[PDB]
Amino acid sequence: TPYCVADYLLDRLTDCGADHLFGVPGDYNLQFLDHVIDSPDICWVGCANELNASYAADGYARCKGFAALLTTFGVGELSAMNGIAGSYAEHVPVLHIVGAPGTASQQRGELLHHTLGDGEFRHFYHMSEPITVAQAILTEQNACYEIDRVLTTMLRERRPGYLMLPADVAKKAATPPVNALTLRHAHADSACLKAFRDAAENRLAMSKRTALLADFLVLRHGLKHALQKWVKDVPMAHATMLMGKGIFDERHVGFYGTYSGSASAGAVKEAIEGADTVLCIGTRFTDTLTAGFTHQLTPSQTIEVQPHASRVGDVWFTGIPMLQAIETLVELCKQHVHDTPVPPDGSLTQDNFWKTLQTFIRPGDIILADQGTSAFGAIDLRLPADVNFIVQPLWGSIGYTLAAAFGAQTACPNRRVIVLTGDGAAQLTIQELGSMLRDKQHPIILVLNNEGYTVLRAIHGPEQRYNDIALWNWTQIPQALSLDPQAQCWRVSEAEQLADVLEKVAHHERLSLIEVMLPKADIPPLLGAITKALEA
Amino acid sequence: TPYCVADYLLDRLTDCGADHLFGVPGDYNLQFLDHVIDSPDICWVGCANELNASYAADGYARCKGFAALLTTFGVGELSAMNGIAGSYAEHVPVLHIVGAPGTASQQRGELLHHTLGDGEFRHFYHMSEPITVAQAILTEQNACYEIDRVLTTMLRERRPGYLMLPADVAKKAATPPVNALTLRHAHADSACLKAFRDAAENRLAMSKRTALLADFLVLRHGLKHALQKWVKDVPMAHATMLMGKGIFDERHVGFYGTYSGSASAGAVKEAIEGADTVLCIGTRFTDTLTAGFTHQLTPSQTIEVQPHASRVGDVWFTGIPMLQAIETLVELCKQHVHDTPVPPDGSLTQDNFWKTLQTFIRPGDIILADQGTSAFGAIDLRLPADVNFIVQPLWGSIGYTLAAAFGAQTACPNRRVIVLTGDGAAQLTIQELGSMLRDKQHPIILVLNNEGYTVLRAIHGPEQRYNDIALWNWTQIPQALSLDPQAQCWRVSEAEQLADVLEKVAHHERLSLIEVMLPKADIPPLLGAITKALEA
Ligand SMILES: Cc1ncc(C[n+]2csc(CCOP(=O)(O)OP(=O)(O)O)c2C)c(N)n1
Ligand SMILES: Cc1ncc(C[n+]2csc(CCOP(=O)(O)OP(=O)(O)O)c2C)c(N)n1
Ligand SMILES: O=C(O)C(=O)Cc1c[nH]c2ccccc12
Ligand SMILES: O=C(O)C(=O)Cc1c[nH]c2ccccc12
Ligand SMILES: [Mg+2]
Ligand SMILES: [Mg+2]
Repeated sequence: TPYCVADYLLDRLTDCGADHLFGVPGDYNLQFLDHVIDSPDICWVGCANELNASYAADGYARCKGFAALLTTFGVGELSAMNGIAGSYAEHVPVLHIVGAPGTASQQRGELLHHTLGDGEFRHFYHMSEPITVAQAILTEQNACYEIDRVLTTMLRERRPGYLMLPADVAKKAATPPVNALTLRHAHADSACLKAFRDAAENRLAMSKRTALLADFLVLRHGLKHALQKWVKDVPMAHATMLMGKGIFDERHVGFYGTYSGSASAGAVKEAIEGADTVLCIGTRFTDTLTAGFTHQLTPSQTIEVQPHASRVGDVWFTGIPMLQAIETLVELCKQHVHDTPVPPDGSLTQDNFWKTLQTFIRPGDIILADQGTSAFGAIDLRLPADVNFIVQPLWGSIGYTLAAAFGAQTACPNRRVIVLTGDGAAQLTIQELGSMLRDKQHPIILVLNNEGYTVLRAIHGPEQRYNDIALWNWTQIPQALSLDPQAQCWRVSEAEQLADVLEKVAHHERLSLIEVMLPKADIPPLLGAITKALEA
Repeated sequence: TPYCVADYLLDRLTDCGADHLFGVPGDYNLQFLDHVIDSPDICWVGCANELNASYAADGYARCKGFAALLTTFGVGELSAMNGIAGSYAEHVPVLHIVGAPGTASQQRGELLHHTLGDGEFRHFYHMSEPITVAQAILTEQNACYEIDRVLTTMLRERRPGYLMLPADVAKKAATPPVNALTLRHAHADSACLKAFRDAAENRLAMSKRTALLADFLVLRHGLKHALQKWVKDVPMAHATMLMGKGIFDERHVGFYGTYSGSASAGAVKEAIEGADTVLCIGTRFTDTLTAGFTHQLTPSQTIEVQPHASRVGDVWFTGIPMLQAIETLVELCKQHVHDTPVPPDGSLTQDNFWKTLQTFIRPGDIILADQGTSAFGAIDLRLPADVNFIVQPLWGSIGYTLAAAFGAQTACPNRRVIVLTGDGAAQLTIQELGSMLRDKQHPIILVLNNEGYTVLRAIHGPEQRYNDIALWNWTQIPQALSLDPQAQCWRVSEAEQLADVLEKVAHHERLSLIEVMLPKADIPPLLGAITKALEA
């Protein structure tokens, strides 16, 4: 077992922050998996299918800052395509390792299984190009620096990368590196940074009331602490949108609720849109986040900070790291921001469900909500400190959270994980619940059983049968997907019953599945505003 | 409800032979679905996820000759990518309809859900190019002739196509066509056909013993009856490989078993490889079908017929439709081939399981077997007449069989469907069993419970943990995935119990799930040869 390319990749992978590798084995990657098994630093996590594995890697990376997925050539990697695309869309650094047939077999154009039967072995590599920031076909002549290049780009951009690893290349001799892979964040040219500072210094100097709006890019680039410390040292009205929920302790002074354009609470609209200067840090104004692009923020009103560039008014300042821009604005806020913000039921409904959940969440919780009434209602939760709130409203692939929850719980075995998934969404990835049980995880899984696609019903055709789903027996799924599930399941239709059940499962001694019975047409306030925006 | 592009596409869909549309709804395709519901010729079949829907469409198309899949932009289509790729690899005409945001939204580059957040709306269209024979983005200016062009190419090549249908385009006015879309077989240039005929006649005229080897391209191009009548009117030794199993009644004189290269039975090797002239009709010598490319057939020994070209010896004759080449060979064979063939246990093992299943299969069965010991053991079944045998050994995506069975049963509600899936494979697509139960299907599902991936164990690392799977409670899955399942499940560990249970379920009164307990290391004969070939 001499040190080889397979070991080098695992060594670099652990340097980047991944301690687990998710995926599904295949004959093209079994020999690589031996090194995964033998490594003391990386733990193999076999998944029930590749799509769920890619979702789990995404959720893992939202907890540890990095993740890796292993699939087999062809059938495996294409199954994971939707997961990698979601990671690219929402800036999640997931490494996709594809175990591939040996280079000799590829060069001969053999009619191998998991190919299109044409002797071409690069179709799927090229198909992955639009959803990765970097990719490589590893060869005996390039392996170690292509591994380092792809991973470094992933770290810089916080987006997926792709490595094709032929079985023969994986065994090629390598040398253990003396230096661990690190990025060492870059610095702007001092004249460019000064130009941004001077324009920002001027703009803040004439600001009467300043507000701060931060979102998911600060989460991806490890700037959560900086934004939290920013608002302590300089108290001002601040919010996030749905994607960036969890950046701020929502109990803190100056927070009035999540910003969702015209669907925001009145206090939030006045806090953010009513300020004459709004600092937008890592924001992307998507249709869902803005309730149909109904946000009212003008270029003159805003200073915007993006990963490699920042904007003051109509002028863009490129080549400025987002951390350096933030550090620059903090200084300036200290110098120019003065203000002090001066701040149960019977039958289950959306309204009393989220109110009941509000009393249940605690600091340290990991909360995942799927597209549907789950995410659109969870936006109204007031998150306490140290909450990781995982939602995917830009890509918006239902089924993500259940599988992502398995990844997040794997990343954080000592934290309480709350899974809010609709009944429709959970069907898409249900087999990963078996993975949860096999690994003895204890998440609190709340299935919003409104018997179908309620969000689709509210958009169009409420009585149309294509908005119906097969009706599952949710509380019996754990006993079907495990020979001995240590799980406790309830079906609840009353709020007091839900509150009592939430008390029982508070300390997550066992996996809990709560089937929440909700009306077919019952709607959270944000989605009602969203549906109203879609008319004309 | 004026006739529009949505109605035109559905009308063309029925012309091609599809009575159902599989998929998963999304906001970008809800208005199109209204026309599917309202259509008297197309039945909407909602699936549990897009990957399964694409597998079901594939299995449907293998029964009706054509199928259609509907997904939503981005999250839907990328989930189905592995299914469409398998359809391309194995030449299955599945039409992928992608409901997309309106053209106005696309041209402004809006930050819409199900995008990468860059305003680009053609990423996924291009990513689908390598796995389709034709694709189009439908516009107001091209819709109806682009629909007809894509479908015609799909019919010509028997391979998937792709249509992007913006919601606004779907509502554009159209006119019902007077004439149904038809292919109208092409004809070879008569001099080109004559040249092939002269070369084939010379070769066959000095053939002492002639044999016929046919495979899956005969199935896809609707030539199963022609091949059957061929060997009836002209008795000779004949076989198929694994992909094309089901072309011939295997009880008939001249059939000695499936051909698998050096893994073939001794009589099969002598019947096919022992002939001085072998007619290879629609054959692709993949690694699995030939047990590691160990087939012994020389160019001078063979005459080969492919969809658009045929070969005699070392000379290729291009531009000849495969139907015309076969008709030429049939005439020549009637003249020049001077031939006449003239011909329970205790504990469950692979050996007695397949012998027990042999006594159970009947004419008219649809049999599906997944990659693993299932497909590799089913190759030894002696199929009676009128059996549709569905296997995917070129693409080889596990999980395909369970979902494709749902599609095949949908296509043929009056036929008995037998599903042979491993425990590993069924985990990948288990939620489609819920679709089976919702639609009151009565397949016979045999789950080969060997507690892990034994095919991978045979290949490499028998005791390695990556070859293990989560252990499910298979007989309890139907009652978890349906509120009132019409099903009966059994668990069997002895050959007599299996035969007894197969006795009970004979007439598919209800959905049957038989959990077959088999040893971890037990291997069917074909897979033993394959692993031996791997040692190279
Ligand atoms: C992979 C994928 N397929 C399809 C969709 C389209 N879609 C978005 S929301 C939704 C329905 C949500 O259903 P459910 O999870 O039951 O939520 P709720 O009823 O609370 O709205 C669908 C089908 C999607 N987002 N992702
Ligand atoms: C989508 C996909 N992922 C992974 C593989 C790799 N693969 C091929 S066969 C196999 C194991 C088959 O397991 P099972 O279905 O239990 O069959 P067995 O050999 O145990 O009967 C695997 C993982 C594949 N073919 N397709
Ligand atoms: O992991 C993979 O590559 C597989 O799908 C396993 C497999 C399915 N069919 C085969 C034929 C020969 C070798 C491996 C496989
Ligand atoms: O079916 C679809 O298109 C969906 O993905 C549902 C959905 C999730 N988030 C949304 C935001 C606006 C409109 C639809 C959706
Ligand atoms: Mg629902
Ligand atoms: Mg198995």
